[PDB]
Amino acid sequence: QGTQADDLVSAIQQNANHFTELFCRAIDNNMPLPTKEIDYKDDVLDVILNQRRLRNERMLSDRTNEIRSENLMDTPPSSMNDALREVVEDE
Amino acid sequence: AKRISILSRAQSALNSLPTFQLILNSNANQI
Repeated sequence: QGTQADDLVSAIQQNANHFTELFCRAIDNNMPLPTKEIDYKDDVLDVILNQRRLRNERMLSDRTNEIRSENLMDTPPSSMNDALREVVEDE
Repeated sequence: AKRISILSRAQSALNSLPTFQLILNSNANQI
């Protein structure tokens, strides 16, 4: 194509222990939603991980809702939501 | 103050924020 690409193969071959975690981060960033639903025939690890994901979503939503309920300066909607998600995911 | 020091400077366009000092005034009886 003509675009410039780093030698990912050589970098993986030299420092593979780091690139395992890098690939896991990249995969977790772009993970499709499951078409199947959780049933009683699923693994215990799968339902534990599903409950952990639902818990993470619920604490994120609860912290965002509490901070919005505070209204700590009573004031740009999109910049407000950006700073809001920034403070919520940090706390 | 951390909630104010994030939601303000990112909207009215690294920062380290120390522990705040409590200053408290009273109008009660003076010993």
